[PDB]
Amino acid sequence: GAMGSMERASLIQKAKLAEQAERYEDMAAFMKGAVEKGEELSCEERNLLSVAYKNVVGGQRAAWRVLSSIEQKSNEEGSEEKGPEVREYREKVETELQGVCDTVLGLLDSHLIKEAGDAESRVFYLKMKGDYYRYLAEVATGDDKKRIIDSARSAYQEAMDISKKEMPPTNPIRLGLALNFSVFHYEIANSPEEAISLAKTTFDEAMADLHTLSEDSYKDSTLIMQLLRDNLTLWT
Amino acid sequence: GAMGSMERASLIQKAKLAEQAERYEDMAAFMKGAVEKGEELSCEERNLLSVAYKNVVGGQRAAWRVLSSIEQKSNEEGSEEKGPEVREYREKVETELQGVCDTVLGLLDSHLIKEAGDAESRVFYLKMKGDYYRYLAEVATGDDKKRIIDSARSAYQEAMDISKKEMPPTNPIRLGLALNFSVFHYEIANSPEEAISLAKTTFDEAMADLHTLSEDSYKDSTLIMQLLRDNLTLWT
Amino acid sequence: AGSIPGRRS
Amino acid sequence: AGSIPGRRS
Ligand SMILES: Cc1ccc([N+](=O)O)c(OC(=O)C2CCC2)c1
Ligand SMILES: Cc1ccc([N+](=O)O)c(OC(=O)C2CCC2)c1
Ligand SMILES: [Cl-]
Ligand SMILES: [Cl-]
Repeated sequence: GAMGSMERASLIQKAKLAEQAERYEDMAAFMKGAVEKGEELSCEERNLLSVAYKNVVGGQRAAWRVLSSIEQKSNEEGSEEKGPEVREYREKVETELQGVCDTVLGLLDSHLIKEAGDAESRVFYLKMKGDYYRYLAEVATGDDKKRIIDSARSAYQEAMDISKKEMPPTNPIRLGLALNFSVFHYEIANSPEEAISLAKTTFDEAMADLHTLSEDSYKDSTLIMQLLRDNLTLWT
Repeated sequence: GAMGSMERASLIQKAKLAEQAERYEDMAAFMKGAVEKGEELSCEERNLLSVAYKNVVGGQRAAWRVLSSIEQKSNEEGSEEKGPEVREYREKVETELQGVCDTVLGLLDSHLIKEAGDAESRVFYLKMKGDYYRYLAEVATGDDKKRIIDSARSAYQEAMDISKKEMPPTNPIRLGLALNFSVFHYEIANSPEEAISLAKTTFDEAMADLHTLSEDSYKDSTLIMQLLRDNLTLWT
Repeated sequence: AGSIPGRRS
Repeated sequence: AGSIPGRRS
C-alpha cells in the first residue's frame, strides 16, 4: 500500500497520464496500487495493467538480451578476459526482471484470478500468468527451469480451454492468447510443430468467423491474424 | 557512496554496458559513482557522464511537456474539471527532474569544475552547468526563475569566454556550447535576435576554419554546423 | 517470432 | 529549435 493513500479513481487517472508521458514504471506502480484496492478490474483497467507491465518488462528483456549477448561473446575462444562486470550486470538486470514478473504473478494470485468469473477476465488474467512465467522461463537455467516452463504451459492451457468454450474464434483476447501460446511452443518448449499447428488452426478458424463481425471488430481481429501469419511466414 | 564499494574502472565499464542496454538511469548512477571516486574524468568519461544524464533528463523533460500541455488544456474556458491529478502528477515529474538537475549541478560543484584546468574539460563542465540550469529554468515559475536564468547565462558566458580564447572555431565542444547558448537566448532569455546573431557568427567562423581539418574532424564539425543552420532556418 | 506487442492501450 | 542531442556516446 505505497499507493494506499490515493483514491482508486486517481490511480487509474494517473496511470493514463503516465502512459501518455511514456512513464511506464510509474504507470505500473499506479496500476499495482489500483489492484491492491481489492476491487475487480474493468476491461479498460485490465488493459492499463497489462500495457504498463508489458512495457516495463519489455525494456528489461531487451536489456537482458543485449547483456546476455555480450556475455556469451566474452565466453568464447580467443576472447580477452573482461572481468566479472558483464556477468554481474546481466545478473542485476535479470534479478530486476524476475522481481517484476514475481510482482505481476503475485497480483494475479492475490487476488485477481480467483475473483475473475467471466470468461473475458479469467482468460485475460490466465494469459498474463502464462506470459509472465514465459518471461521467467526466458532467463531460467537452474533446478526450476522445467517447473517454470510447466507453470507457463498450465496457465496458457487453462486459458485456451476456457476461450475455446466461451469465446468466438475471432475474439481478440482468444487470438492473442493463441498467438502467445504458439510463441511459447516455438521459443520456450522446443515444439515448433505444435507452434505452427496452433497458429494455422487459429488463423483458419478466425478467417471462417470474420463474416459475423462489424467493420470495427473485423479490423481488430484481422490485425492479430496478421501477426499469426507473420510468425507462420518466419517459421515455414 | 552507494557505488562506494565498486572499483572506478568497473563503474566505467558498467556505464558503457548500461548505454548499450539503453539503461540510462543505471548509466547515470554508475557515472555518478565514478565521479565520487574523486579523480578527474578523461575526455571519454566526461562524454559518458553527459550522455547518461542527458538521456535521463531528456525523458523527464519530454514527460513534463506532455503533462504540462494536458494541464494547460484543463485550465481553459469550457474545460470540465478533472480534479487535482494532472497538476499533482506534473508536479511529481517536475520535482524528479529538478532533483536530477540538482544532482548533476552538485557533481559539477563538488568538485569537477574546480579541478578542471584544461580548456577542454573546463568548457565541457561549464557548458553542462549552463545546460542543467537551463533545464531548471524551463520549469521555473517562482521567486527564483530570474536567478536560475542568470545562473545558466553566467555559466554559458564563462564557457564562451574560455572557448574563444583557447579553442579553434571548429572545435566540437565550442560549437555545441554556442549552439546551446543560442537556444538559451531564443527559448529562455526571450532574446531571439541574440540567438540568431550567435548562431550566424558561430557558423561563419567555423566555415572559415574547415580548411585546417582532417576528413574525420571535418565530419565532426560540419555535423554540428548543420544543427546551427537547422535552427537558423527555423528562426528566420 | 512475435508475441502480442501489447505496449499501447 | 534543437540543442545538441547528446544522447549517444
Ligand atoms: C493479449 C492481447 C491480445 C489482443 C490484444 N488486442 O490488441 O486486441 C491485446 O491488447 C493489445 O494489444 C494492447 C492494446 C491494449 C493492450 C492483448
Ligand atoms: C555539448 C556537445 C557538443 C558537441 C558534441 N559532439 O557530438 O561532438 C557533443 O557530444 C555529443 O553530441 C554526444 C556524443 C558524445 C555526447 C556534445
Ligand atoms: Cl552490477
Ligand atoms: Cl502523483
